[PDB]
Amino acid sequence: TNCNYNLTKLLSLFSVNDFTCSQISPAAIASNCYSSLILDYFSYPLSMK
Amino acid sequence: TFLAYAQFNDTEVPLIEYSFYSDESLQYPKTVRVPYPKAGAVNPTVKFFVVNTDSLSSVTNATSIQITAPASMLIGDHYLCDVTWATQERI
Amino acid sequence: GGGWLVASGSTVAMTEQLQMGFGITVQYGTDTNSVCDTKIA
Repeated sequence: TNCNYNLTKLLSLFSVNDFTCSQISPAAIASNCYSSLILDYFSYPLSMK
Repeated sequence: TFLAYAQFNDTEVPLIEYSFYSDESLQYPKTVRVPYPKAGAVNPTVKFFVVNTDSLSSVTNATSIQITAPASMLIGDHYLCDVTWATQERI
Repeated sequence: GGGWLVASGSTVAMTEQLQMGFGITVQYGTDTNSVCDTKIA
């Protein structure tokens, strides 16, 4: 809700394989300022991309 | 193109056992064991799969897509009683 | 509701590395974009 974020902070830590957006681009998703931010995570196979 | 297959599970199905005597030279008879459900006993379960044989590969274990039974079957013991292909891509 | 609920579940063999999925949803506006103005400092 009220804080700020990096991608050094949690994305270079992984081997990113694919990165898709809607009504935004990944570049923007990294740049911009938001009222709210939601991060869902789970286990999931690349095989079911 | 596709190979559809069934998988049966006899894990909880009771064994029928009986003697096989064989040739006169077999000293101790063989006990044959067969999973066989008698009326009312626990039945085998069935699951159904389809694999695309054109996209097989040695780099990668094949992917079998499981096709799941209808809801009216899932609520209790059922069987898979018929498999018929309609077209190259309809089953 | 009066009937049954029914479900079925499928698996994929675990991979050596472990592969994950992350979904993001950002909300803009309406005058409070504080993830990067009503704070005292």
